[PDB]
Amino acid sequence: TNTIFKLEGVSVLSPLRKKLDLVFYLSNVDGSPVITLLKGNDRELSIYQLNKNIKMASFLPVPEKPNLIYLFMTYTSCEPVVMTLNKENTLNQFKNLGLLDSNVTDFEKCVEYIRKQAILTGFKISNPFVNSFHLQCHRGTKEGTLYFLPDHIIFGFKKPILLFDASDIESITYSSITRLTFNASLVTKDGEKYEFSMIDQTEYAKIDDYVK
Repeated sequence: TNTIFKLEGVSVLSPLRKKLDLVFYLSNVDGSPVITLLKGNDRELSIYQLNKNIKMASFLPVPEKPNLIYLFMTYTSCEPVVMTLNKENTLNQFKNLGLLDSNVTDFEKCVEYIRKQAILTGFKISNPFVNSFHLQCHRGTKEGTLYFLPDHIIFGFKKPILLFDASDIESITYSSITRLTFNASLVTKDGEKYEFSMIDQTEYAKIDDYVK
């Protein structure tokens, strides 16, 4: 058929918080890649011409929840997307759609499949954690996750979600050194300042090396 694959009951956090069905198909008009989140039979979100409107996309680990994984993507025109995939469910479905062998146990297989289908349609989804790392910190009062990717830093996923180009970092300065943690402040080349607090001190080495 027209659809390449379909995951049901993916949990979306952004740009809305709601359990939906993800469909990845090619337009019947010009055979272009398309991603749509629908609630049953209603289009809650669509991103057309994915091979053109996708700024970046990748799978990101969910902290302390190995059976879950994030799909994060930023786009241009709609009609950042963040949704958790259940690894087990996604495995059972991909098998039940003949997309993977019934013997396959590893979830990396599901990821590998999706990565390929993405490329065949003309865009790329990353898998940085297959050097990348992530940690917990606070922004003001709200806890969150810093993901250090090869070319990007992400802060997710309470609104607002922050996405830095590693190339766009001017400075980092450390303060508030307690017996367990420290604070760090990213200054972009544009002069914007962002401060992250309550960073475990074991993370200093990886962070400072990343920025240097």
